Amino acid sequence: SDFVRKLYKMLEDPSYHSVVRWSDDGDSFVVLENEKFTKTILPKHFKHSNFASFVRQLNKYDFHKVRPYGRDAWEFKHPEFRADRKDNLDNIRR
Amino acid sequence: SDFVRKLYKMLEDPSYHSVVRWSDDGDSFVVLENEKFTKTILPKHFKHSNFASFVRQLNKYDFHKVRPYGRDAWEFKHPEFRADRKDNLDNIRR
DNA sequence: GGTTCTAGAACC
DNA sequence: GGTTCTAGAACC
Repeated sequence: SDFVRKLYKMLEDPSYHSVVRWSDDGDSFVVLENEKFTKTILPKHFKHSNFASFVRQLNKYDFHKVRPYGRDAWEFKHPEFRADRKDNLDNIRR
Repeated sequence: SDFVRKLYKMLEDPSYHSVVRWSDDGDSFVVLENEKFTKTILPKHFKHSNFASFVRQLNKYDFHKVRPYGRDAWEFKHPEFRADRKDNLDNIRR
């Protein structure tokens, strides 16, 4: 899955650690500081700089938001998207 | 309509001119610089600091986005929401 | 009603 | 398929 690969690789990079990273556990990820993520990182990895479209893709492939870390921190979770479970990436789709 | 009133009054204020204002015509409005609008102005007038919820309300009361001004500029339009047509505000609902 | 999360539909 | 606009549903 193209999206999941790009998502994982985005999280594989410590350059972004401050604004996008894995949750301490490693079973969810956090996006925080929408200024720099939306305007700088989204367009690096994707074809837009629009957070709502990033969110849509996450719901499209069966991520859910978690109901923190920073102030404007968004946390999403898929049961099969984890820091160590790197093989399960084509095992996530819709 | 509570939303429309608050929307109009938000646009009635030149403090915000740089980040939220009427379109030159006066028949649509522009929101631009999501940093300052979302984090500073949304919470002044509404019960959140979440742009997507602002967008939802606009679609709920029959505003549409226009397909510019700045870079991350969002423009919305209702036929009956205009700078001079201030009386038509309860004539907008859903 | 307003806010939040998720999804439909349509265009690219 | 991905992106964009709009809307459904549910909780507050």
